[PDB]
Amino acid sequence: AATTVNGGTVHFKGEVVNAACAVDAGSVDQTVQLGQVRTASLAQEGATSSAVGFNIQLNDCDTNVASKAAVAFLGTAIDAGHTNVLALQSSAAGSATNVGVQILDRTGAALTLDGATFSSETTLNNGTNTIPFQARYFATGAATPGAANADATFKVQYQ
Amino acid sequence: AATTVNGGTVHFKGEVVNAACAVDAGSVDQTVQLGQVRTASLAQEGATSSAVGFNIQLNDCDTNVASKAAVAFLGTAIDAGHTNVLALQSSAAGSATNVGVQILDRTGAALTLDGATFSSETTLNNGTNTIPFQARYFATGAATPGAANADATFKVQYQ
Amino acid sequence: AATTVNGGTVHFKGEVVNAACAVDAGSVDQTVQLGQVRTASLAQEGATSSAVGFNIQLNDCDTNVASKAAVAFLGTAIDAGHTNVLALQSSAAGSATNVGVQILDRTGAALTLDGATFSSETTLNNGTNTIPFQARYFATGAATPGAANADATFKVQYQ
Amino acid sequence: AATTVNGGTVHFKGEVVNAACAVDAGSVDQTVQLGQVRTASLAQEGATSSAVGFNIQLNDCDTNVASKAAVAFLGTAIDAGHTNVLALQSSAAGSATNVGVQILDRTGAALTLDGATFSSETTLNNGTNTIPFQARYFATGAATPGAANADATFKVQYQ
Amino acid sequence: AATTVNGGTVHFKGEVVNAACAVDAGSVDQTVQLGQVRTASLAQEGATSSAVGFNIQLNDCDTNVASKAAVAFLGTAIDAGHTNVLALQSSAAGSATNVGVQILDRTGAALTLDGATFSSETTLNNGTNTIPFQARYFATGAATPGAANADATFKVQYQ
Amino acid sequence: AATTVNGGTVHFKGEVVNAACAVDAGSVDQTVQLGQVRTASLAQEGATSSAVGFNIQLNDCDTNVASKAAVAFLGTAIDAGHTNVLALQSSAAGSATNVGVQILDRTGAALTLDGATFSSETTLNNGTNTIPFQARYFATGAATPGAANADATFKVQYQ
Amino acid sequence: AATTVNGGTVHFKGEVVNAACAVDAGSVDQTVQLGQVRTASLAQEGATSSAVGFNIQLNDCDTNVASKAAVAFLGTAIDAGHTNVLALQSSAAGSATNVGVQILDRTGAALTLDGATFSSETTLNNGTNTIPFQARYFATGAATPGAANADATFKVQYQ
Amino acid sequence: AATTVNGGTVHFKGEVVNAACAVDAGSVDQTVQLGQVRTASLAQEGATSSAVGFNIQLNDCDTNVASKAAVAFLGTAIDAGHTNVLALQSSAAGSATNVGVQILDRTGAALTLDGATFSSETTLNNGTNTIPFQARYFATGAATPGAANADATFKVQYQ
Amino acid sequence: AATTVNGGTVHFKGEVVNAACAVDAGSVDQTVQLGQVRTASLAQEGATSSAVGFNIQLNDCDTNVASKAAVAFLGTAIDAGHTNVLALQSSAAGSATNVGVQILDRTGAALTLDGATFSSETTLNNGTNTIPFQARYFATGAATPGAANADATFKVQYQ
Amino acid sequence: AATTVNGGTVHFKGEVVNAACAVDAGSVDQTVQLGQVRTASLAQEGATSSAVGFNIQLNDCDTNVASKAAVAFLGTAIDAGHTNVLALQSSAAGSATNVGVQILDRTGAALTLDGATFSSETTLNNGTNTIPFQARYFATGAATPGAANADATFKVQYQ
Repeated sequence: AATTVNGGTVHFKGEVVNAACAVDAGSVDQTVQLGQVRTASLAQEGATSSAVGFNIQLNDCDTNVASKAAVAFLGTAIDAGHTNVLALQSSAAGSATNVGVQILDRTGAALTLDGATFSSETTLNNGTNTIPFQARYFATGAATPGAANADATFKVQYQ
Repeated sequence: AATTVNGGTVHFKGEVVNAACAVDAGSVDQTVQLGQVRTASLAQEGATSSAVGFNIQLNDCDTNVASKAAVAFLGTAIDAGHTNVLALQSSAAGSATNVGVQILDRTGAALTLDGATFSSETTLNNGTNTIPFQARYFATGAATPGAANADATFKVQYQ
Repeated sequence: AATTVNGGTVHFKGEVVNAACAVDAGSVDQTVQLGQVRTASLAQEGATSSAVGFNIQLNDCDTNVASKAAVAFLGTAIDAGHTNVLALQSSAAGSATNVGVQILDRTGAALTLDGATFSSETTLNNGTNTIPFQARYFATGAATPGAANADATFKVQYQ
Repeated sequence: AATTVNGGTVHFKGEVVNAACAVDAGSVDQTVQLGQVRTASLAQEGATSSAVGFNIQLNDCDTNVASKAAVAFLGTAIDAGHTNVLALQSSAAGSATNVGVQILDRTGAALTLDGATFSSETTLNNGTNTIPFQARYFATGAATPGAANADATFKVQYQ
Repeated sequence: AATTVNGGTVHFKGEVVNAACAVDAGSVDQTVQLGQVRTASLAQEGATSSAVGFNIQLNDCDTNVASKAAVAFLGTAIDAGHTNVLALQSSAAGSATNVGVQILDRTGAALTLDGATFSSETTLNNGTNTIPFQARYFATGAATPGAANADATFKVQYQ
Repeated sequence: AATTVNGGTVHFKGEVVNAACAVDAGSVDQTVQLGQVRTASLAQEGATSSAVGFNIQLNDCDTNVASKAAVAFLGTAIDAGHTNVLALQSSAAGSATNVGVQILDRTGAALTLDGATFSSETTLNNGTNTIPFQARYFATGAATPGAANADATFKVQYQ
Repeated sequence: AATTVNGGTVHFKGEVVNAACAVDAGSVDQTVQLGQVRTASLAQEGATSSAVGFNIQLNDCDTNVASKAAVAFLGTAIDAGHTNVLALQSSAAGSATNVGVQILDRTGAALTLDGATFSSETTLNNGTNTIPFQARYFATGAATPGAANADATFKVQYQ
Repeated sequence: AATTVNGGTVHFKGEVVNAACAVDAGSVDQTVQLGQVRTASLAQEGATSSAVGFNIQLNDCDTNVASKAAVAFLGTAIDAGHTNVLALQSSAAGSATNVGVQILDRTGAALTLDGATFSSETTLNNGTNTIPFQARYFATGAATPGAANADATFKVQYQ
Repeated sequence: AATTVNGGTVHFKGEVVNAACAVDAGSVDQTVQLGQVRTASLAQEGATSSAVGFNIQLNDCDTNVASKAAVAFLGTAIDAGHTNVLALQSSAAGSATNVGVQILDRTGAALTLDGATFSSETTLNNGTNTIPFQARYFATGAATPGAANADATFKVQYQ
Repeated sequence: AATTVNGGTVHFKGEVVNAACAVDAGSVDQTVQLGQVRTASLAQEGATSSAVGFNIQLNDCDTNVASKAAVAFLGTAIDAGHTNVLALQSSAAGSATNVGVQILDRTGAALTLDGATFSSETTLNNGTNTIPFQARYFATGAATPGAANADATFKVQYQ
């Protein structure tokens, strides 16, 4: 007849914020696939790859509370002279060298990765808003092959 | 020649059940991302957020053994007045207050988290079935900001 | 010489059914775009928007095995009083309230989303068949603006 | 007799808006095929390609609520000097350089891609309206070959 | 007063080429409807259907750069014995067997689908040029009924 | 010398049928423009518009296999009391209400849209045949203005 | 005996209007072939080609509801200084430069393409009415060769 | 004033290669929907299904470095007698038995899944190239119903 | 002023190897979720479950040092007659009986769990490599319900 | 009746601090898997492996008490000349020699391990903050193989 068995476990992740908007579930933790890049494209300091787009979706926006939103990213910089270039990290072996990841805001400029220098402000509408961003590779030398993964956290400022 | 090195470890997790179906490997321990919710949407007792879907997939179902499946959820309720509201838990500091997680079955009704009140039955077909569920935030008063993680186990009943 | 590099990954999804027909690859996981709807069109209980069509294609149909096909849909209903209205789900913030998605079969009637009430039967021919459906918005009260995404699974019955 | 098998999944996308018009399902997410452009046409700063037309269809318009509509586009600018030139993005390799995409409104003028500077207002009629736009390539230098894809979001202002 | 709502997304597709001509936007991604064909017309190896025409349009052609163009097609061949016959592909079920698609160039000869054997050259005029092609069904045996869809990419050589 | 560039893609669509005839390429996916209709000609239940013709062309007919052909249509009917009236569908907003599309066979009678009630048979000749049909608007009440688009698939029966 | 096969699809396009007339099916979406024009005919600002006539047909007109009809056209103007000259569009390469398309009403004057400046009113009669227009090329400088396609929408005002 | 809240995390994935081409971001990790297949089509050893196409896109190709590309696939074989048939894997219950996935290269031959046997070579152009492949189901016996998901990695060889 | 508090502890784990490759951080200690399995699928000696895939990723591979890699697994065998069946272990109570875990290499054969019988060799590319494996349940008799957790270590051999 | 048995013991670990933030429970005692590293990478003094990221999560932050946080790490340095290289420790036998673990702050610089030299200050927001760090291997000579585990203790400074 009726059979009951142990099923499993569910974990719920989320955050309550006091802010004019709320970040969408699909934007709080997202993966941006950059694909591959040739070393010939990163052969000296300052070379950059092509860009890949990624968005931060804000939901439930209330323009009476704030009309503008900006984003600031925080992560490990590749070195002291490249504070806007995000260092690679996956494993102790096999990462590309002399390459980092740059995050560009909607003005096309790379963002400083100190978690305190915000992107250019974007006017909000009520409800859903989408903040565009780009990610690319930046060479701090003659790039050598390997995995090129990186991580950053972001915070949103509402004015 | 052949150089051999120690490589690492693999842990296998699973369960053998005497039941008409088996829970899919992706459903036995899943994370549901709710995203953010504004405190302005949880400003008083009984206010609820928007919903996020999640599923429990059953595999290898044999309807000659059982024609219907139901799910019961078990977790720590927020208080004895709200038995269908899951208390938040991630750390001793920084969680939201006056907010819990509610799990709704396919009828849209919040489920009691006592591990014994089963959801509305769903008719099974042979092979794969997908039992739908929703999660949302439920305010037990005026919500304050903070992390809003929660956990629950579930069991499956077959009739 | 031959330069070999790591390329990437490919995931294959599919299913083997014992049935007179097989659901087409483009029908197993389809997105239906509804567009926007004005709140003024969903201003009170029972108001419905305009409809959007979507099809379920069946391939390799063998009418010697089954002459008819029907579809049942399973999803989270908006509440217990509206069992043919799909609840909205994208994120914990920013969804429309008092609105759900209704799925209509080829008779124009909304389908119960219990995964067991099958649509009106359609006569099959050998080879390809196209079962038509419509999706519309159903207002359960005075609708408020926001995102209006929803999901549902379906099963096919052959007679 | 009757055989029931697992079918698939349907995803519904849409939005409820409080506005004088609703954006048509075929305009909320559309692809504009620009075709090819020769580097000889984009050999210096300020060179532009030929234009390609695309529309934004507004449905169910209510001239009593608002009589004019305008569109503002938001995306990543190619650089601070060209705030009306959309930067290219598909992948980390193989995009054209020194080229971006310009969006022109019905007066022939390129729109600033800040999400805040709206196009020239267009008088609405009741029901269906079609806002015309053009897209073209803009060279910020001597263009090099590659994939020229770009994305932008848009918001509609009703007055 | 002005009410502003979130509109939608626009995706732009294109390519910058260093070539004498540029492929027209209507020709970079086109659908060729072949219609139906009877198995009676495809009843043994080497049987062919009637042909459907399709063109590739080249814009902005500068004969001072190249006076001739040719097209090579790349796709999956049906087997090793028919390298000029495109394999069918739509879905894991319901396709015709013993049939493929042949692409004839302007001389009536079926093209090899290796992406390296170019069609017979066509003389270019300045401006717009239209390269004719045909597609037909080719039977590798007694053909059986089913969907018959196929895909192929093409490249253009300028001489 | 030869400059080779990537050109684009071609998709081929078609079907192999085991039948006395084959539907023409221009008749498998056709758009019937009905034009405009005044609400004043659709002011009450049962009011019909003027008709527009459309044909389904059958090719390669062999009357030794079948002498007669008939067409059945399938779509979403406007309601359960109006099984011969096709429902409108383009977008969640902006469609006409209380109006549907009626398809008439060569006797001038409206066809049931269940995909199973075939039209009156038409005697075939060898080779090309042209089955005539009409489409008109049918008012199920007092029609309101808006878009009136609709969709139907058809099947052909040979006897 | 009887064999049934999948036939195809039919799309119905149309509109329900609350107006004194209804636009004919042959005029809602028509192509106007202008032919060719020599660059010698368009060698400086203000030069115009010869005219090509096109009509908008109004059916079922009810003179009791309205006696006059006028038309307004909407499209992308070539630039700010020529608001009555339609900018060209087919593709990113190979369009004529310094040329646009002008639309003249029955008084011979070019219409402003803002969707709001209506043509000269024409007295209606009951039943069918034909509203004459002309299209011509207008040079905004020394024309250069290339494709010269353009599109516009129109709305009809009844008084 | 300015309220700042914790936003979320972004994960960047990519790879720097010393190669003539770079694999496109949409091809490093792609899902191939095969759709359903009937057991009737897979009823004995050697029976195959219909094919689904998929591509591997190579970007920024430099034919002065390599004129040709080939692809090798690595995965778990179904058994020792079928090294070109990919074993199914999603979960410990509910997979189809006696079925695997075959990957065919552009010649129609199934590839050996040892990550060392390369597909037939394809001639490259500068810039974007699209290597075609197909996937299909292969029966090693009388296939039984169930889920049929499979995975393979691939490497690219340049010559 | 500056408040300083005791924060916590960080434990770093890793291994320096003299080898051609280095095992990836995500592959030195990974968990493999098998999901549930029914006793009905394990009702006699030699019955197996469906498989779940898992990979061992090798980083920073230098093919000049070694061209092939193989993996050997070591754990507790279920008994003397089944040296390729890993025994279950979690706790003194509640484990399934007559079931163990089987690890298959890329040829689909089950591996002997003695840390000395290596899987079939896989050809390496420079940089990142992914060795595929599968895990399934194996029945040594009529399986009984309970937890089914198992552990194995592995070594890598480079040739 | 009711059987009562001795169950077990629960140990509770935590800390009360007087500070603007509180360290998250998952950050007070965390393991960082570095993976393997080849000796060929650490072949002389000053060689470094690739990096692995680890975070210190601060909960419940109150920016009115302090707006900046910094971290200082304490552990046994490898020798007097390398005060920013953490000595390895797990057991009296089998550790790697000439290698240690380096901890890098968000500026990319290695942190001195005296417990008193704090990383670069990071601006906080209210609630949850995440301080990014990286860990890598550093060679103080020709590295030799063996286990490479290390432990460090950290303290947080709030200004």
